[PDB]
Parts: sequence; structure tokens; C-alpha cells
Amino acid sequence: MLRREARLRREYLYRKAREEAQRSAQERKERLRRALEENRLIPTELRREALALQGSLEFDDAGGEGVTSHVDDEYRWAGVEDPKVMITTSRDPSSRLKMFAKELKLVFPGAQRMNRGRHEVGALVRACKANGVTDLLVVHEHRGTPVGLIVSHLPFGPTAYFTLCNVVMRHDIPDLGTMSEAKPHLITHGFSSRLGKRVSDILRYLFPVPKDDSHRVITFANQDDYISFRHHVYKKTDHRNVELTEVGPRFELKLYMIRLGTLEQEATADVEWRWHPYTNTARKRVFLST
Amino acid sequence: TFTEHSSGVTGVTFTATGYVVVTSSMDGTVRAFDLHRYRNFRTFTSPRPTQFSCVAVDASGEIVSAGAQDSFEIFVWSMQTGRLLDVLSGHEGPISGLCFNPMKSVLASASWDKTVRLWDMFDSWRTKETLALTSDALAVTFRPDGAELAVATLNSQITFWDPENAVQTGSIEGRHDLKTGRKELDKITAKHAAKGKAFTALCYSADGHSILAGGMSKFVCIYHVREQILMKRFEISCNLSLDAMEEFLNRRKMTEFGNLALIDQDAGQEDGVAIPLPGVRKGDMSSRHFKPEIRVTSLRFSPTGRCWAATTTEGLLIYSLDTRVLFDPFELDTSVTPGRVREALRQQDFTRAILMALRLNESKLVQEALEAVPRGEIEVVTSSLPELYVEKVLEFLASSFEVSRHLE
Amino acid sequence: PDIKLFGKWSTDDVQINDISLQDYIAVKEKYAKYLPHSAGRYAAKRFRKAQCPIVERLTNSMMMHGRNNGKKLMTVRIVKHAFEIIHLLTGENPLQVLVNAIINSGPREDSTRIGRAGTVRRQAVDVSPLRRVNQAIWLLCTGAREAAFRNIKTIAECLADELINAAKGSSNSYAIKKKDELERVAKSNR
Amino acid sequence: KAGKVPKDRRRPAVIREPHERKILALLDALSTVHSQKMKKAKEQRHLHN
Amino acid sequence: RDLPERDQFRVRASAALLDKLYALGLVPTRGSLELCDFVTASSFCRRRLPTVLLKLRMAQHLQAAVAFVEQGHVRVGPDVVTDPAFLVTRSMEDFVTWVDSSKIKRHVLEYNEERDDFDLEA
Amino acid sequence: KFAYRFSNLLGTVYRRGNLNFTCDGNSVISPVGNRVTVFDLKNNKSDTLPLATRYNVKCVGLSPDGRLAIIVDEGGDALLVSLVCRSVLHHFHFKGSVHSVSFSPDGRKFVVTKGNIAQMYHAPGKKREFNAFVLDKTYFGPYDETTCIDWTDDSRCFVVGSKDMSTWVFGAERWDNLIYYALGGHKDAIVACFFESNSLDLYS
Amino acid sequence: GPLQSVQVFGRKKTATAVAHCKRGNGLIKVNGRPLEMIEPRTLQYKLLEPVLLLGKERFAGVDIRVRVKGGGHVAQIYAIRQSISKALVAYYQKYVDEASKKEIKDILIQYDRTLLVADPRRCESKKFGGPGARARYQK
Amino acid sequence: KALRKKALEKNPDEFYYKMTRVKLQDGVHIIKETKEEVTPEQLKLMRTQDV
Amino acid sequence: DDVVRKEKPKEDAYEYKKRLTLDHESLAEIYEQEYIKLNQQKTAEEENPEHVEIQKMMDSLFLKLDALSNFHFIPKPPVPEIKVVSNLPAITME
Amino acid sequence: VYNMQSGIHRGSFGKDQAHKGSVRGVAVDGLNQLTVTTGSEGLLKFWNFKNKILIHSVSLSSSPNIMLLHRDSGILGLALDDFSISV
RNA sequence: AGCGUGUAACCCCAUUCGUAGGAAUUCCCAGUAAGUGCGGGUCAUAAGCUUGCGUUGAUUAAGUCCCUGCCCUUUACACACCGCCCGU
RNA sequence: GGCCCUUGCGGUGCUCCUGGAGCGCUCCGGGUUGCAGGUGCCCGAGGCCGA
Ligand SMILES: [Mg+2]
Ligand SMILES: [Mg+2]
Ligand SMILES: [Mg+2]
Ligand SMILES: [Mg+2]
Repeated sequence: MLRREARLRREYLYRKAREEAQRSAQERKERLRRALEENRLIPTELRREALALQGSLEFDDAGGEGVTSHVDDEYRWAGVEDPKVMITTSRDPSSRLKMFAKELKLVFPGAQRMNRGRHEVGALVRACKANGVTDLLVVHEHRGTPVGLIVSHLPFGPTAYFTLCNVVMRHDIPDLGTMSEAKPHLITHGFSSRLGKRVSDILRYLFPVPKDDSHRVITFANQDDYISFRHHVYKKTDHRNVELTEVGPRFELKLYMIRLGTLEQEATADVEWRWHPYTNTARKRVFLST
Repeated sequence: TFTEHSSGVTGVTFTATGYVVVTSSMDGTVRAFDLHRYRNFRTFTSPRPTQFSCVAVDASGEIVSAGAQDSFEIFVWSMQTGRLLDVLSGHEGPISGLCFNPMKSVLASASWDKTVRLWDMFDSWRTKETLALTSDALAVTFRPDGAELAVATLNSQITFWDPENAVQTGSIEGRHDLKTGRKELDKITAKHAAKGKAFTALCYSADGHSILAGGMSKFVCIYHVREQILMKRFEISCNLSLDAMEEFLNRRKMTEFGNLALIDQDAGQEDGVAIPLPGVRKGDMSSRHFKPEIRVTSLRFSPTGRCWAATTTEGLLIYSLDTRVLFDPFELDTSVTPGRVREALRQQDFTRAILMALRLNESKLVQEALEAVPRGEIEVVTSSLPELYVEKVLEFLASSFEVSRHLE
Repeated sequence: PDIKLFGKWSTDDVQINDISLQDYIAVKEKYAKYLPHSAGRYAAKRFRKAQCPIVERLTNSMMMHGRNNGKKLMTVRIVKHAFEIIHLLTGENPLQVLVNAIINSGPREDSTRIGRAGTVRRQAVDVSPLRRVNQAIWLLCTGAREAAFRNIKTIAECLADELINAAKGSSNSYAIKKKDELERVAKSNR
Repeated sequence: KAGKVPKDRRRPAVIREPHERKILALLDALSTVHSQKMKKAKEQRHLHN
Repeated sequence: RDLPERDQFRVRASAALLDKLYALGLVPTRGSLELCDFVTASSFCRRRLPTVLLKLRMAQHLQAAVAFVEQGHVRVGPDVVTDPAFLVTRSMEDFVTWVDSSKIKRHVLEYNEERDDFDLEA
Repeated sequence: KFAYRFSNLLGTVYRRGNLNFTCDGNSVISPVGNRVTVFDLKNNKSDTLPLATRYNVKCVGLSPDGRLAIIVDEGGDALLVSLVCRSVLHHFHFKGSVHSVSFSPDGRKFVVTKGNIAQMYHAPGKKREFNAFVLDKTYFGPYDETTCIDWTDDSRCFVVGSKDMSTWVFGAERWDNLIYYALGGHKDAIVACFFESNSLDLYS
Repeated sequence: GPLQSVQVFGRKKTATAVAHCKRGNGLIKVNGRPLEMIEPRTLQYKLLEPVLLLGKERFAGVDIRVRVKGGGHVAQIYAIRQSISKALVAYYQKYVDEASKKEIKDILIQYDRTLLVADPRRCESKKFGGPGARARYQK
Repeated sequence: KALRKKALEKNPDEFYYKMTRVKLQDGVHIIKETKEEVTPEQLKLMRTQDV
Repeated sequence: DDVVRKEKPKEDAYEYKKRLTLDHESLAEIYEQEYIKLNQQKTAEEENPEHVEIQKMMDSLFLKLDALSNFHFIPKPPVPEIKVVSNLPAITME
Repeated sequence: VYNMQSGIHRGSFGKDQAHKGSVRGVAVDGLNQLTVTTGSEGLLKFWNFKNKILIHSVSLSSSPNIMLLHRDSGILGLALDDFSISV
């Protein structure tokens, strides 16, 4: 299995390097196709090798997979299969950290929470890959309050690092009751840039395909690179009037790092995007919106 | 004959109660067939395109299980529902084989990561057990009572474990016993090849006191499990028109430039029908088809216990119990002789004659003794008969119903 | 060869007088070990801890009681000293004394519980042999721990006295009092 | 490195007469100056090119 | 290719053809039928066992790689392969390794200071 | 304890050789690789004979009475077997490969065709000797390998087909009017050749 | 002629022991010290299990030296036991008949399999599996 | 980082003919100096030259 | 803005029956229409010689390719279809 | 008892000697469980093969001459000096 | 013992001395609970704090819907089994 | 264990029966050999490479 995992990683990295080249080759092909369909000059760049691209156009069909995408390779089983989520904490967790980790299990459908004892980080990832765990969550705390969250996609998927700002848990609020636990509807708002689309994809694939009649809503709203997490259930008292009751934890997210590899590959994986706070114009710049 | 499967059949089995047969194929399908209506009523396939290598069914028959070449995971389906109950993961490498406990309804699966894993189906907390091995595992079988497990390993060792306690009861070394011969095209010798070959087929007897093993040889080895010795070696075939039958190839066929097997190869391939293709191990298009190598592909023993069968390259071989093979008396004495038997028959002392004829294990003497007794004295003889001889009389009666005119 | 616990206590002469508990006390030839420290995994499966030797079970159950957990060698030495003191005081095999104490300390019937906010009602029910062994070991360890607390007497002597009293059947031991009260409550609640 | 040698295996070092040490030291001093001159001239060729 | 592009027969046949070629390793990616035209006789040769041994760095020389399989030192799973003409699948490529109780495996373990007489010779 | 004996060979009904019916015609004799099986169509039964050989069976010849049979492998080893008792009576080794073996209808002689020649032997007798068959005569007609044998009903003459595109008819006894005769008229190998009910009239 | 010697490995957690067994008179040493001088002595019988199972007669013809490194006290002790047992079995296989090796190996396996086969502990928990039984979960 | 990435795809079954005559020391590949292989007759000549 | 279910090429025997009942709307009539359509789809295949010719040459190549891989390929999912069985004794199937 | 592979002595039957007189014949059963020996004195002894402990002793009417064992059936044949054969 | 290249405690053997946190409430199933030491400060967070790594290592439980709740349903004809949820 | 012109030591040169794969030879016998239709086969170099 270890040899198979290494082989699949080299296949994934090889395809990622050549992704840009195929896109440019594809783009040149469409420009030639328009020139053929509407009688016009072949572009001077496309004047040479025009016959070869014309030969390719005959060979293109719906059967082929098309141009590859590194995002699609990472989230291959996003729609077909339900995700499997595992939640763990840092070593020797606090009392309130264990309480926060208990609530995150309730939020994610099908999630499981396991005790972190003397487990090496690399050993944890090996067990998750063997048993088909899709996504792994690690949460950090400071003085009894959650402060950091790491989301890792197990099959050599991207690893995202977050910092929590304003955490309010259900356990602090008295007499709430029990949660709905239905498959939730997802609301994504405020993500307009390319990076914002990248981040929202990671958060959305943590959840399974819901039902049409589900009354459970989870909202991710972006405002000045700060992502607000909200959980709600709605009741239609009458037409056009709907009531909202807040349930579940409430906290804020701020992304600062995305790495290509898994969290066991800190010393080897490349950084897709990093936040640079010492840049001369870092104060007046945002990255999650345009 | 059923022809629904398009590609090769990897494994077959029978359900414990009904006349239902379950089959797995390289099509990616496991199909179930009934002998009452002769139809393929149920078909199981994986959500992901995978090909299956073996099949196992529960004694209850509600559970169907299969293993894969590549996805390295066990797929378990419900018989009555027809939907995929679960996928078992944790093994690394292809799965050697699967088998259900006859009495406990737990699954044992061998893998090439030197592990045999036990899976509990009807367990609320999903208990799983791991048995580590020193070498690669190839086969797993349960004793009919279900209290013992056997694993064949790549170092040619058969290890017997206790499943519930996860303790290794015993071990048997069998590399020397699996005598292997050199193929005509092999550059290496028989010993060097044998150093890398192990048993590939195991089978318990009905009583469980002996085990049968087979592989890349013309020999099937029967071992006594408790004494860990080879009781007997059977020669499946003596045909010398099959490759690798003899350890030492004939010095007569050598010339200066070797044995020149390719010329005889092409003479064999003059059969036509298809075209040989380089690198195909088996089939019509295989290069080595006219003289296939000798192999015991599978072994099985009858639940009845009077015969056993083996699938080999020659065909399907059946071996049955025969009295002529061995003389096995139970409790002999100088008084025990057929003359005294017929004497006691003449004085109408039926019980003593029948008992002393049963101390002998010649079937004709007990046949004459039982047929000499007139009706109405049957109950007296049955009451006088002790407990130990009851099983002997039942076995003789069961043998008798087949070939006796006097049924009732 | 012959296997003796700590090199001096034989296991062949040890015999069990209760038929029900023969399958749940592991002291015989297959389960004979030199030391009560094997680093095995007996909690992995249900009913597997019945295959653990009873000396190792006593060592494990004596670690949770009144100590910083994880100190197993100290508990092994405590058990060794207790066995030596038992042999000095009584003059017979300490393994037989332990087996008799576990046999005597095990309750035969308990009371299952039906409890509401106002009052609780009762019902006498039977006890499985595994729970009998577990509860006997727990009662013996608890009695030894409570005897050793706030007294000028090390835990080894209190443990030795507890096993001696329980195997004798005397009422001076904590486990016998607990067993008698539990069976009395179950008897009154039939 | 393998600097260690047994006592019986090792051989005494050569003892030089003062005459050839004067010759040998002269050549090394001349070699040091010549090597420096060529390396310095290489950078001047590298810079101008 | 000559068939109409919007034809169900062409689409199903094209997907069926490329997945077989990709499985054997003859085609780099399961892209369009353009990649299906790049297969040559040399493409089949690159999938043979001796040259795959070369890529896995088990052997450095092609005549050495052919020697190893002919002398029974390489196995694909439990089975040992002697025929150099043996196209290995991508899935089967993960499980080509030295046969146990072989001198070459002893040399590898001796270099790595992991030579165990109990496990190897047994 | 473990007393087992081979019973039957399932899974194979024909590998190579010539098919034959028994004398009464109810059962069929089929070579299955190394062994020989009798299929009783009368009683719906299959029985593999206990005998085994070193090589695959090429030729099977049946005596007219139905008691005896000759089974020859590819290597040239021959076994004389009794069908009544299902036991191999005797062993023999023909020097070269035999294309076919045929018994005369009278049952006193049989012909073995090998190489470019045909050898005529006497039928086995009641007397037991170290050598199974006594060779009587030899015929050396054709250019190339002989293929098939047929006998006249009167057992006075026999005919042999050959690879040399010609058929040779010989006499069981030296007849003044007929010692041997050759027939051509074909442009390929002879496969079979037959005789009439009560004549020397023949087909090629 | 040439010396008859075998080197074997034993492992327990991060503790690794290398054992060398050659022809000799019965000397067994660990890090230059005798077996009885290894600490802690509470598990000293744990260090003496193989010899007591096999007797001084079988160890009378070999000299064994063990070099152990890493881990804690208990892991080191278990590694030394495993190394001694495996080294003795390997020597009796290579330079003595197979029957004595078979019987000694069977005795060692029958007492405790960890004397010859090391089983490292992995992460297996209910949390990996889904709720409910394998069968009867979601129909 | 370049060195650590190369360790990921390292094949433990890799074989080289240099591996036969060289053994690792703590994981580091030290090339031991070649021997001289002197003979007793040669050894006696060196000692006479020294004196 | 949720995760959208992708399209499966595999069709199970529980959604195949669902598809037929939805469009048509007793069980035999539903099967009767599908059987007629399946035969009509089968027939059109044979009247097109180009599809016929290319289907046979594809079969030859795939048979050759499977042997070279020693029958280690990605399997094709079984298509659900309707078969016609007659009311006559079971001896004939032997 | 000697080992065939190494030639090493593996023990002996009896405290000092198996029989008073000459040993006429020895045999080992198929399962390597029981060993039977004969002596010129006329005693027939059965020995356990592994631990070499005497099981049973049978007196013979005459001195044994030759002895062979049929392992599969478990049948022992004795020829005596009085020309009789005992089974 | 095990992580950590920018000019060990714990434990162990022996010597001496000598009679702790209510009511409520939270969390936890195997290298887990608990104890002990040793490092780093890694473009966010973190200073009486944060995160790694190793050492020792347990008691009970592997099953029900009784309480407190949650997710679904009450329209692939092998054998065998089974034979209509209700109301506005 | 045995060895007594020896050796924990080493080397050579001839002989040692082809399954199909040296057939055909007791006697007898060997003399007068007494234009259907065929269209085959071969022709691809691109490296998820090692050094
Ligand atoms: Mg803790
Ligand atoms: Mg800890
Ligand atoms: Mg407290
Ligand atoms: Mg700490």
C-alpha cells in the first residue's frame, strides 16, 4: 500500500506541473476553431501548425476527460461519495477544548471524535488513510478558548490553516436542547476572488449532499478576509415570512496558509498561498474578495 | 451450465441449507443461482469498478462477502436485500482468501501484508482482530467444528491458530514435502525454484484430524495435525506429457546448444486455431498451451466424508473410500474369526455373532450376520447392542442402502 | 521443566473447589508464569481477560487503588511481599489462599435496580461467573487499600491479612462483609 | 581518515639534509606566488569580458 | 474519429478504449483519442518486466535486469516470474519485489544494517 | 485411517485420439488425455479405467470379441488390457510412432502402421510369455507416412492409406494373383479408405 | 574451520538489541555485563525465561553477546529476551539439526509468541468504524 | 527541502553493485580506505631498509 | 449553494425500476413497453454496417489486450435489461 | 537414537540398556509415537519415542528371530525360533 | 530515552524519623484515563503561557430503547416467510 | 572409531544405452506400376525512463 501511495503522489504532482501547458494548448485550439467556423484569417501565431490543431479537432470528443485540473484530482470523490470526517485535538487537551471538539462532531454529519493521547502526528495520518478517512480536523486552544483549526484532505489533498477569533459554544448557553442532525443546506457568501473560490471549495466538501426538504442551514460569510460561521434552522410559519433560531457554535475564521500536502508533510509540501503581514502594503490589501 | 458470467470465474460456493450456488467473477459481479428454477435471481456489484477474486457465504446465508484484486477491501452484501451492507478496510495488498466460521458467523481474511484479520458481523461495537505473520499468507480455512484455524504462508508453513483466543496452537513445515520439478524452459534448477514456492491449497477433513495440502506439484500431502507430520503423499498424475513433472530432465535430449525446446514448442503450436501471443501465461493464445504445467488448483473434501475432489490441470479428480485399500480391524482376538461367526449364526446367538463380526471390519461378514437375523428378533439385537458399536452399524447401514436390494 | 511463580510457588498442587469458576480462574499449567507481568492485550476483546492469569489480574487491580497509576513494578513487589508474608504466617501455598479467597468473596446473587426520583425498587438477579471474579478481586483490593490507609502498617501486610481472612471465611474481612450484606439485601428483595 | 597505524607496521620518517630543504621551500614559495598571480589575472579577464 | 462527434456509440467506445490502454500503461493520461495515436510497438516494450525493473532502480543495467528474472530473483506477488516477455500492469507494478531467501535481497539488507538471519533464511 | 482410491476423472471427455464403440455398441470408449473412459449410454454411466500411461493416448484398438484392447501412447508404449476385468494384461514398446492400430475381423491378426511401413502381428494367445506379440510380416510400400488401416471381411487382404497421395493394398497371405497393388488418382494426403461388404471394391 | 556465528535483531518500541551467538561454553552477556546484573531486577525472571524453558544443557555450547540501545527499562528487557531467543533458534537452525530447532521453536511459541515474533501496536478504535453493527446499519 | 523530498520516493528495495562491498556506518556511507596486503617477505625487507 | 450529486454510469436494479414506473404512469405492461424499446434499440444497431464492422474489430482487439495483461483490467458495470422467459418445464434449460 | 542430518546422539532407551541379551529387531510406528524392540531373552517391550519411557512388556514363548512392522495398518509380525509366526 | 546545527526525571536498592475541597455540573473506551521528564517558539496564535517528542501504563463495557433525544419509512416476485396504517 | 609409502589440501584425460527421435533383417514374398477450383506475407521513432 505504501508503494501505491507514493506512486499516486508522483502521478498527481506530474499532472499538476503540466496543467498550465495543456490549458494554453487548449486555448490555441479554440481560436483556430472560430477562425474555421467563420471564414477569417488564421491568427499569425496559429498560421504554423494549423493543420496539426485541425487534426486534433477531429479527435476531440465528449468521451475524453478533457483538460486536467489539480483541484478535481484532489476532490475526486466529492459528489459521488459522502465525506468521512475525523476530529482530534492537541496533546493534553483542556476541559473546554474537549467540550468544543464534542460540538464540532455534532455540526459535521457523520463526523467522529477520537481521543488524542500519545499519538504521533504521522501515525495518525497513516491510520486515517488506511481506514478511508476523508478529512481530518485538528483544533488548538489557548487558556481554555479555541484559537486554531487545521483542515487536511487525506488523499494528498490541500491543508488549510485557520485562526479562531470569537468562539461562543452551546455549552455556555443554558437550556438549548438537542440539535437537528439532518443533512444541512450550505450558504456561501462574500467569496468572489479566485482564492475565495479555492477556500470555499474546501469548506463545502466537508459536508454531504443534503435533501431538498431539509430545514438545517449553515452559513459561511466572508467580510474583510474574516469568515463567519453560523448555524440556523428555519420554520415557515406562513408564505414569505420565515423565522430563524440560532443553534450551534458561533466563531470566526481567518486563513493564513494553504499547503499542497497533508499535515504530516510540513517539511516537504509546497505553499500555494501564504499571508504576508510585513509587506509594505499588507495593511490595505485583502485577498478573499475583489 | 450457467453462462451469465462473461469473464473467468474466480470462486464458487454453496449455501448451507438451500440448493443455491454463489459465484464471483472478473466481470466485477457476484451472482447467485438457484437449482429449483435454474435462474440467476441475484447479482451483486461494487459501486466502484473492481474485480473480485473469491467469495464466502454465511451458514445462515443472509450474508455475502467478496474480496478484490486492487481496491484491497472486502465488500459485504445482504442476500435478501441485495444492497451493499458495508465495505471492510484495513488490509494492505491483495486479499488471499476469505472464509466464514461455520458456527460463529465471523469472517477470516488473509492478505499479503503478512496478516490474517477476523471480522465480527453481528457485533454492536464492530470488534476486529489482527493476527500477524512472519511471511505472506495465501490461504485460510476453518475446521468443521469451527474451533481451529489454519493459515498457509509463503515460507511453506501451515500455522494452526485458536480463533477466539488469538493464540498459535501449532505449526507444520512442508517445503521439503512439496517436491517440484523443473520446467523445460527454466534455466534454474528444481531446488532453487522450490526455495521460492509454497503451498497454495489447504483442506480440512470432516473429522478434522488430518489436513490436505497442495500446490505446484503432482503430489497432494496429507498431514496429521496434532503430530505435525506427513501421513501420506498421493500422486495425482503420472503423465509425462505435462511440463515440470520430473525433477531431473533427461540427459538424453541435451545437445551442445541445449535442449532446444523452442522447436518442439513450435511443433506443438502447429495446432493452429489461434495465434500465440508473447507473455500470455494461460489460454489458447498462451505460448505454453500444448504442454501445460502440472498444478493442483483447488482441493475440497466431501461433507459426507466418503470422498474428496481436486481441480487440477488434468481435470476433476475424485478419490473415494475403498475397503480394499487398507485392513483396519477394531478389536481383534484369537477367538474372533469368521468360522466362529458362522458357528454363532448357526446356534441363533445373533447378538454375539453380530458383535464379533463388527470387531472385524469386513463388510461381507456383517452383511451376512444382519441378513441372517429374521424379523421380530430385530429389537432384541438392537437392545443388546452396546453404545460403541451403534455408530459402526449406522455407517454400515448407510453404505448398504446404496447397493442393497433389501431397502426396507 | 516446572514453572513456579516467583521461582518458589508451584501451581500443580493448586486446585479449584467451585465448578462454576473453573473456566474463569487462570492458574493451571497453561497459564503458569514466572512473573505477573506479561505486557499482553487482555482488554482488546470481550471475555478475553478470563484468559489472563489471576495473579496478573490482582496486580492490575491493585494499581488503580490508592496509587499513582502506571506503577506496575511496585505492585508486583507488593504482591511478592504479601505472598511471602502469607507463606510465613500460614505455611501453605499462597496461590491456594488467593484462589480460596476469590472463591469465598464472590457474591452469588445481586439486586438489579429500578429507580425513579421518589423511591427505588429492587429485584434479585443472578451473577455471572466473570462478574463474580471481577467483584471479588475489587472487594479484596478495596479492603486492603482501606485497611492500609492512615495506619502504621504497609500495604503488603494488610493485603496478606485480607487474603488470609477471606480464604478462612472469617467475618473480620471487608470482602466477606460486603458479600454477606449484598446477598442479604438480595434475599430480602425476592 | 584512518590515521591510526600499528607501532610495528609504522616506518620512520625521512630526515632531510638542510640543502634540499632550502630548494624545496624555494619552489613552494615560488609556486604560491605564481598561483596567486594567475588567479588574480583570471578575474581581470573575467571582468573585462 | 470518422464517426459523428455527438454519437453515443463513439463516446462509449472511446471511453472503453482509453481505460484499457491506460491500465496497461501504454497511454499517459485518459485524455482524448489524440493520445491513442501515439502508441507504438516500443510502447509495449516499455511495459516489460526487465525495463520496469530498470526504472524502479532495482537494477541499473538492462542485461542485468534480464539476468535477474531469468535466475528467479524477482516476483510479482507470491508468484515468481521467469519470462522477460511479461507486460506488468500499473496496479501490478506496485508489487514487484525481490523474492525472499535470495542473495540479492541479502546484500540489500546487509548494506542497510537490517540483516536478520531469523527472518530471511528462516 | 486414510484409505482412499481414485474413482473417476471428471471434467474431461475427449483430448486426442480415435473414438471407438464397444462390440455390442451400447458403450463408447474415449481417450481423455492420459487415461481412457468408457461411457455406458445404456445405463447412463461414466467409468475411468484405473490404468495410466506416461504420455497421451494416440491409438486405441479393440479386439472383435470385445475382451481385449490395445492402448498406445504418443511415445510408443503400448498396453494390452482386458475390458472384462478392467486390468492391464501386458506391456510392450513399439520402436517408432504408430499412426493407427486395427484388428482383423476374424480376430487372429492385427496391423500396426509406423514410419513408412506396416507390420502384421498375430493376436495374443492364452500362453503367457515375456514378449506380448510375435511379429509375423512386414510391408514397405509407400513413399511417406502411412495413416489408416482397413480389413476385408474375409480377412484375406487389407488396405493402408499413406501421406504419399497413394493407397496400398496388401494380402494377409501371399496370393499368387495378388502380392500388392497401388492406387493413385489423388493430389493430397489420404485420410481414410474403406471396403465393401463382400468385395475388394474400395473407396479412397 | 571457519567460525560459526549468527547475528540477530530484537525490537520493542524504540529499544533495539543486536545479539551475536557463536560457538562457546555458555557465556551470555549484555553490554559487557552478566544477565543477573541488568536492572531493574524486579523483571529479572523476565530476562531468564528462555534458559529456564530450555535448560542449561542447550545453552552450554554457545556464547551470546547482546548490545541494546534506546527506549526505557521494560522495552530494553523485552528486546533482550527476544534477541536471545531468536539468536538461539537461528544458531540451532544453521549449525544444528532441524529437529532440535523445531522442538525449541515450538516450546518458545507455546510459552509466549513475543519471544520470537514482535507485534507492534497500531491505532485501532471504534471511532474509525461507523455507528452500529457492520450488518444492520442503514438497513 | 530538496533532500527531504527525495527521501519520500526512496525505494527500500533499490540495489546497486557498490552495495555488495560497502556497509553503512550509522546510516552514513563512509568509503573505507583500501588495504595494502603486504607479505611477510616484503615486511622483512622494509625493516632491513629502516635499520 | 450545496454539493451537487454527479451522474453515475452505473444503474442499480432499484432505480432502474423507478425510472420505468415514473414515465409510464400493471407491472407486465410496464415491462412490455421497455422490452419493445430494447428490441427496437437492438435492431437499429445491425442495420448500420459501420457500427457493426467497428464493433467486431473492437472485440478482437480487446480479447488480445486482455491476455497481455493476464486478465487484469478495469471491469465494465452490468447494464440492467429485460429478458423473456417462457412458461414451460425446467428440463429444457438442462 | 541418532539424527540423520547431523549424526548427533539423541539419547538411548532404558536406564542402562534396553535388553539383557542381543537386540534382535527395532521398529518405529508411522506416527513416531511408539517404539518396539525385541531381545534374545524373549521380552517384547514398547517405548515412547519422544521421552523414552517404557510402556508395556510382553513375554514370548520362544526367542524372536526377525521382526518387521507394517506402519499403516499397525500390524507387527514376529518369527520365532520354534518355526511359528506371531502377529 | 526520544524530537531539536543561523559566526533525563520517574523509577530501583538500602539508611533515619514517625501520628484534600458541599449542592449542582462537565468530560471520557486501549497504548485510552492518569503520572513523569526532555525540546522548539517555526511569516497566524502563543510568555506564569502554546506546541512537539519520549517514558510508565490501568478498572469496567462490546448491548438495549426503559428515561432523554436524533435519522428514516408504513406501496430486483429463486426457495422460504408474509398478506391493506388511521383520521381531519 | 578403524586408515600406517601420508595429507582439515587441490586438478586433469577417456567410458557410462535419445520417449516421440539410428526405421526396415527366421521362413514366405516385391513381379507385368498395370492437369477441379488457390492473390498470400511485410512495412510506427514521442519515454511520468535509468546511468
Ligand atoms: Mg492525559
Ligand atoms: Mg500521556
Ligand atoms: Mg478532588
Ligand atoms: Mg508533561
